[PDB]
Amino acid sequence: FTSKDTYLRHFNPRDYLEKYYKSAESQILKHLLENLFKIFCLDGVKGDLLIDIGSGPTIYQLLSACESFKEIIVTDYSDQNLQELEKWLKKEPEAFDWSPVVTYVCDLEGNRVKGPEKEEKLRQAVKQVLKCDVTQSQPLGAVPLPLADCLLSTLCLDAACPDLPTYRRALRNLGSLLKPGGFLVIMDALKSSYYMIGEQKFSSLPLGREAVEAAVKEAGYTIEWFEVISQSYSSTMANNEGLFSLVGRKLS
Ligand SMILES: Nc1ncnc2c1ncn2[C@@H]1O[C@H](CSCC[C@H](N)C(=O)O)[C@@H](O)[C@H]1O
Ligand SMILES: C[n+]1cccc(C(N)=O)c1
Repeated sequence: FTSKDTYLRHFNPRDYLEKYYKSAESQILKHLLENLFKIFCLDGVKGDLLIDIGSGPTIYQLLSACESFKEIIVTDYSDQNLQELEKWLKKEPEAFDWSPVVTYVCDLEGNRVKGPEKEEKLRQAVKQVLKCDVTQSQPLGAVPLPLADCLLSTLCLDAACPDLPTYRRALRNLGSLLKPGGFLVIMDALKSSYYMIGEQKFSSLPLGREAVEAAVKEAGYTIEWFEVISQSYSSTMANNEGLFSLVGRKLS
């Protein structure tokens, strides 16, 4: 199973963005964006602080979220990935072009702003960029942070967790960052055992709906929403059966 080490040496953040975020990849990103819209815009989910866990080099998962949460902390294990994110934050020439994705979100949200203004609201929202390891009982390190109103994690936990016990423990580690009554939002692959960035292979925990749901409940959360798309990534990308999106509340 892919080690943390392999992420630092061999996960190329720009290639990942080229592979997935420029087909099945399109159809899945469309669906994830519509779920995020639903969760952050239509549903309750609101607050002062959202912490995004395993952000990678991506910002798509934060586009509707910056409308509901004053402040966003982005986090990942790989500093190389956070640096790729930071290129976008700082509006650098070589930064990835999220404009097609941003426009789609603006569309979903009733065209009340244009892309530029939406991007400026996300850049304004992101307050800290920090290191994170979900396998650590203190995932963000030795210094305390304020407790979050929401924890967001997209396509991270299956890749971070080599087995079911570690998966449960990661949910409890992350819970320590969340205030009681805080929301846990997870989107991840279903029954996937690997994914690809070009020729480089990464492991995935092949988890099913029942296993995900039982694990989230055991870790001390209620499930408010669980939704499945049974769309696999392209044949050279992953062997997932589909993707899930769950919303949970930490117990009070
Ligand atoms: N132990 C760990 N703790 C936190 N993040 C980890 C981790 N192991 C791997 N990761 C990170 O998990 C991410 C998976 S790629 C997911 C990126 C993004 N959230 C998206 O939705 O596309 C990578 O950025 C990788 O560095
Ligand atoms: C980061 N990522 C992207 C696509 C699929 C997977 C997976 N866990 O199968 C992970």
